[PDB]
Amino acid sequence: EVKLVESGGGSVKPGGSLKLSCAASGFSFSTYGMSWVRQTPEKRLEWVATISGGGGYTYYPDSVKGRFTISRDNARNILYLQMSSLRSGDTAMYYCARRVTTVAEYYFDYWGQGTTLTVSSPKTTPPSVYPLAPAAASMVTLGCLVKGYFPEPVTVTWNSGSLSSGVHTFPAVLQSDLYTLSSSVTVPSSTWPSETVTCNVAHPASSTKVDKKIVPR
Amino acid sequence: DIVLTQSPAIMSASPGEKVTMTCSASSSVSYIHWYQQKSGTSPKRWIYDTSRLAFGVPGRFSGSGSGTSYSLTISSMEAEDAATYYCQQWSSNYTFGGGTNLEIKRADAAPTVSIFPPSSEQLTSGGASVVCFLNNFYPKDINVKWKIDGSERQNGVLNSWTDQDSKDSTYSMSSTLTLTKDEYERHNSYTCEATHKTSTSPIVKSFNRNEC
Amino acid sequence: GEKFFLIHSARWLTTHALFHEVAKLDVVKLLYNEQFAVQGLLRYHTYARFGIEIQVQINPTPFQQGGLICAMVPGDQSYGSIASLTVYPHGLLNCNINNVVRIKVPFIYTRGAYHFKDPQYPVWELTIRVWSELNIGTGTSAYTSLNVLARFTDLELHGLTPLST
Amino acid sequence: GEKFFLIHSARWLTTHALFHEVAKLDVVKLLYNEQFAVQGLLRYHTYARFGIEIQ
Amino acid sequence: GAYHFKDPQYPVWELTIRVWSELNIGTGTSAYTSLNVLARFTDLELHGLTPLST
Amino acid sequence: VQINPTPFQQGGLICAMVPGDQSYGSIASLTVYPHGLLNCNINNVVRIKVPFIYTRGAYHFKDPQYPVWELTIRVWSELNIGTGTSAYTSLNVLARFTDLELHGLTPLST
Amino acid sequence: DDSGGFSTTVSTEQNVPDPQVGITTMRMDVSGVQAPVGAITTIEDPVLAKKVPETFPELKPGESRHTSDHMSIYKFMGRSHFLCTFTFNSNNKEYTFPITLSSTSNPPHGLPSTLRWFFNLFQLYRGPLDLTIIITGATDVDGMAWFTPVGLAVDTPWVEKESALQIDYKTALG
Amino acid sequence: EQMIQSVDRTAVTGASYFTSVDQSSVHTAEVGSHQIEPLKTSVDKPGSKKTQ
Amino acid sequence: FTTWTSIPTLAAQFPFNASDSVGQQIKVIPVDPYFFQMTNTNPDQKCITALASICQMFCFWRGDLVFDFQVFPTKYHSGRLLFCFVPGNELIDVTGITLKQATTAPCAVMDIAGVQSTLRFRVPWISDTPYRVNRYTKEAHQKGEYTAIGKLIVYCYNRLTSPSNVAHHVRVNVYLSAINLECFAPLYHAMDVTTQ
Amino acid sequence: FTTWTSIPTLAAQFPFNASDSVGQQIKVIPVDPYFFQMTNTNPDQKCITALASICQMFCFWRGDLVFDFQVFPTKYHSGRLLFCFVPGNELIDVTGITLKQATTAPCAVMDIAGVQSTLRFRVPWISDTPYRVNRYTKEAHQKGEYTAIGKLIVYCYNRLTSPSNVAHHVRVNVYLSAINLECFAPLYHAMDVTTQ
Amino acid sequence: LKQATTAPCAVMDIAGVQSTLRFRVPWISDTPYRVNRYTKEAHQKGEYTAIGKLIVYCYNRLTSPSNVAHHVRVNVYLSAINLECFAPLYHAMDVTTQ
Repeated sequence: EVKLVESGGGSVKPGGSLKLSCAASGFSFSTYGMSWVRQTPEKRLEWVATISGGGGYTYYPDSVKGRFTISRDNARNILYLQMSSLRSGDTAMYYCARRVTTVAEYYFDYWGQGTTLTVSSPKTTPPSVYPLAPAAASMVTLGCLVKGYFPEPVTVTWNSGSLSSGVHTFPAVLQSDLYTLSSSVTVPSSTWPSETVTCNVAHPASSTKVDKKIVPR
Repeated sequence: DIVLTQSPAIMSASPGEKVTMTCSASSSVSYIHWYQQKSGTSPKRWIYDTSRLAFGVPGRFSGSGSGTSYSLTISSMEAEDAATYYCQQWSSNYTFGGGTNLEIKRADAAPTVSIFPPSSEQLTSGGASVVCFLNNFYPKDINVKWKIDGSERQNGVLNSWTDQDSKDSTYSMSSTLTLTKDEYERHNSYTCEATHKTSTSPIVKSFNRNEC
Repeated sequence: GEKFFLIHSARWLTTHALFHEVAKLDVVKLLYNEQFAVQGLLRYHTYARFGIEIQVQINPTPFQQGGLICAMVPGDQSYGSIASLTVYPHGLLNCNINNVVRIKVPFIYTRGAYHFKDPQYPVWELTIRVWSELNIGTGTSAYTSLNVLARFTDLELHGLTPLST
Repeated sequence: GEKFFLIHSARWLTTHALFHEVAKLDVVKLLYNEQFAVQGLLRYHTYARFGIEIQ
Repeated sequence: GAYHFKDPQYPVWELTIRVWSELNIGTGTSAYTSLNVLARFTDLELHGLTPLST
Repeated sequence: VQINPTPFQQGGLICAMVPGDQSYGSIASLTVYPHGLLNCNINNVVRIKVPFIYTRGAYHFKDPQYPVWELTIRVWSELNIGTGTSAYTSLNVLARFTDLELHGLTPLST
Repeated sequence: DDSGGFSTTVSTEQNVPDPQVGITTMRMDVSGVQAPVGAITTIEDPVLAKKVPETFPELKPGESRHTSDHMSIYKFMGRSHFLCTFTFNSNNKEYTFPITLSSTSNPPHGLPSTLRWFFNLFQLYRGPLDLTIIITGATDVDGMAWFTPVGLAVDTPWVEKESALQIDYKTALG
Repeated sequence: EQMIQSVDRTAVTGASYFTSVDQSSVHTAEVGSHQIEPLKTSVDKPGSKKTQ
Repeated sequence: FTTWTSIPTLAAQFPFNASDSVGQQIKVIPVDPYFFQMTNTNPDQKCITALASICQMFCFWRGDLVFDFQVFPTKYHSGRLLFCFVPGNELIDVTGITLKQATTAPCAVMDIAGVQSTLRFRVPWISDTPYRVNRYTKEAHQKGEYTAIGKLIVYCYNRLTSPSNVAHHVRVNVYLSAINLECFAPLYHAMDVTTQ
Repeated sequence: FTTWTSIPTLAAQFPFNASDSVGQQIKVIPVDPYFFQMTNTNPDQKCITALASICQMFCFWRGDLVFDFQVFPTKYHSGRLLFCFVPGNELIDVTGITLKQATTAPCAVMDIAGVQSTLRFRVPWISDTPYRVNRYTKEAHQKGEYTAIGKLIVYCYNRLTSPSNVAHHVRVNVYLSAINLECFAPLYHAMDVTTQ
Repeated sequence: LKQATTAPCAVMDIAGVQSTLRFRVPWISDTPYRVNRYTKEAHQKGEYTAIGKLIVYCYNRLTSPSNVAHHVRVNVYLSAINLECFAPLYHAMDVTTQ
């Protein structure tokens, strides 16, 4: 089965450089041109590169033209996307995709999971973890507030996730160059506060893990 | 410098009805490919060439159009289709469509409100964040305001949207109002209400500062 | 120039109704194009005339069933009723027996010879219709491919000229 | 293909000295080119051989 | 065996032209003069149709 | 050599008559030897005929030097099946001598 | 084959015009007690299409009585057909109409009735035609009718008006 | 019209007292033939019913 | 005109169901050059045969007809249809004939499966009169004036058997065309679609 | 040696999937006597053709090749492959040719089903030069010195259709052998497996 | 200049004992004839008169000693052969200018 694995990447300050690698499997690699494609946070997509079957020819769109490098070793069935002189408009999700052929045109088939390039220069920041508690009816709504973390991946897990079914994860908005999300758990009155309700905040980038038990006031 | 448009940006449809979306071009284009992206998943093989199909797809989908005009067409809507649909051209400078959100339609549902005063430990941090949750509601579009001491303030408000739930087909909206400490202590009653096509009169939830 | 070229292809499904046109194609306008090396010959010539020969192919799995109809109509169907297409040169793709047809037409057109830069109107429109709808079993592939071929015959040319560029 | 083609031209002056090369030209590399309709023939063929005649 | 366009080994026919006896002019005469060149193939033979040129 | 693939099955087999052994002779080339190709599609049967080939005058049973004709059979294209079809199929083999000549009567076999 | 056609299988023809004559005649019995083999056949490869249809016993179908033969195109189209008609409200004005095979053109402006139905049967046409016209009503009225070839300077179709053309430029046209 | 060669579906073999009837069938593959290698291994009358 | 007249064209297309019953009457054909029931929707236009387009210009006609029937089965469907011709007028009521009492009249048998996808069939000319009128212009029903020399019926000769995994029913087209045709007495009549 | 050289042998075996896409490039063949990608595991040994074993002893060769392709379908699978030859060197990049732009070059069509399980195919000798070197000894890539007169590609001409109850994909073997071969300039080179 | 020469062409030398170049444009058309359009005023697609333009390039510069006229006029004669025509009419042809 086609398997595409993107590697490398993270937060990089403007002017820094990076190289990315896609691992391929399950198909003869040399026989298929390969490409990288960017995904902006807006769920908008853009086409950054392609390299042909052998070393062959390389194709660039205008915007990144000259700033990026694409390369191949078919011996390992692995790619290299070499970037340099990055700037902030480059932060996005990047994917590798095998380019194949139809009657008149080119078409993408399998896409890997992709890694995340972030061009910006604050420091790696842990989030502040605050409980959410009421000051009324048979069912209880609670929450945890994750505020002020720059590195974007975080994890909210309620009581080790047993309650996830009533847990609506709210996406993170950015302001003050630090990210703000929210996660709420809904519980009947019999469980809370009769039993322990604690969200697990996990911010792998700063490797910070904060447990805040939610008790009423 | 050759660009596509997709006429509906967002469209909701109920199970058992016909669906239409249209990628249009800034010039003439021979063929257009379509891609499908589901939450947290890389987009996938969907419809290539013009009306040809990918293997995995069910057979109730169609497409047509020519020249500058092209349209993707769904015979009978079913729940498993909710995604974004991107178009493409291979003409010259490779380019994608802005996406069209396909959404399931359901009977409406009025919001379940929860407002939480800030955490004490946040106050000892010298600031406050007033938080209001609208959970399990439909439709998604809604208008909310923050009432404080009878007045209304639009600053410092943050709003988060989830994707439609997989089961109840609702939304859950985040609203957070973050002051400084004193500006928090400058007031008494904190109030969030919301205008929803379902409930005529707003749904108001509030609390007193001098309380507790 | 005399050789074959893959031209156009489309898949054929069940949901097509009676006489739902699967294929409306043009012979000429598609050949002239960047994608071929036969392109070379024409692109330097103003006037050409020729005969046409067509291949059409499908591969119904014998458990499927249905039939298709290939008609070579100069000009257009216009208001000519569907029913009679068999009048034109034609063959009948039939899941049962023939998987292939071959049609051959010589030149028919109202002027001396065709002209590429400013075609009056397409010489040979190639129409294809759903003659008997595709009905399928359960689990069988509900689709099947269709392909088309062409080549010129007695191709004659006139009028070399750069102006194509 | 058999027809003539204008290929290259240059003006010739006085200031040229003895054996100052006015023209260093290539037959082939110039013919193959976008500017002709003879271009068509080659561009679809890998191998060719031929005689040449020059005016 | 025969020339190959996409990857020519080396140019078959170089066409050289030299100044054999320098141009000496009068006064007021045009001090320049044009030069032109023509070519055509003969017994042209071909092999090996292929799209890869594109 | 005989089999009976049901036409819904598919695959192919290869019958090679190799004197001595394959030894290190690469698999790929077996078709060099006399052979036929069992093919689920068309032929269900093959017939191979070899005359005598061996390094000595004639074979000797009580003390065979080494087996004259090894008969090898390989999986040429694997058997892929539908669902519910029998996933197996039989294979059988036959032989007969030709121009059989004998020498040297003797009880010592007993 | 100079034209290069390679093939194993026979190449043949289809739809040869005027295979038979309209009138019924002898240009014996037909078929029976011998074999009705052509009954079952496949309809694709024109060979088997070009077999003669045969089903039951038959008798040679006698003779037409009359010689006048209506299925030859000419003898048919000899009979004229309506074309177009119109009037005049005025003196010293001109009306023009095109003669156009356009099937898209829909009457009152275009070919009506039979002719419309007629010329869509076949792609190409050429040769002379016979125009007739017929007049009605007031007498001692004079007219001139000139014929203008395609594309030369001509005043609008389907219009009753006075022309700008030189009387010369008219009459010399015949 | 030169017809392409027809695969033989049905053919019959046999030997001694034995018989087969085969639908997979095809032609038989010989190599070489009966031989007499003139330097004789053992010059007795070859064995047979007469012999034994 | 012999050309248009001699080339088979589509006429009517009827379904045939596995659920169909033995001895049933599947479809009934008034036999004229003038019958076409087929139609299309978008674009708005209505089928008409080659043949139907010619005789609709003429007042009279006589000659053989050719019904070529073409079936599109699998190999693995099997069954037999039947063709039973019934001379008469066009308005005679045939609906009350059993399967038996039909076969008495001239008939033909056909097998669905095979390498034979087409049955040529030829209705010999049977009439009291040397011709037939084109009535359709004259509106009401005038006794004795007839167009179709008789109805044609397609019975279901066997049920339709087939394994479980393939399509359950088989459509069949009905081609149409003539030979030894003769006609005369031209006119202009737009023939509107015969429906039913 | 004509014997070993004239007898078809196995070369490479590629799968063909129902999920395959029209106009896709399934597999690519550098065309030489020297190509074998096949291999086995236990016992440890590596495929090599007849042919590949002979020319790997020689510095040069020229002549036709014979690709006999043999497919092992059911009767009830159906589809068409395609063979499109592309003269050139071995290193020319063909990966960017569509389905169309391929067919321009010489090609052959083939049908999966039938009573025909084998397609004989013969690549006429096409070269600038009267021969081709065996390069593989000399390691790095020296411009102009070529082995394979060009790549060969197998497209997927149609999708692969089939009822539900049978195997979903069809393997195909690629035989190999030559005729009118000529070679010279012997040497000893162990040819290690060409992989990809 | 190049892309012109591809089409049929002729060369000519100014000096000589040859003061005239006969030249003959073989009839090249899609159609057996050409209309006289000029009466019908506006531009109707497809209806054509001139089977094509003819162009005179300057193949070399014009060299000459100092004391003689600096530029050379050339007349263009015109006439036809194997002509055929029909369908008379009266049209005053006003001067084509440019």
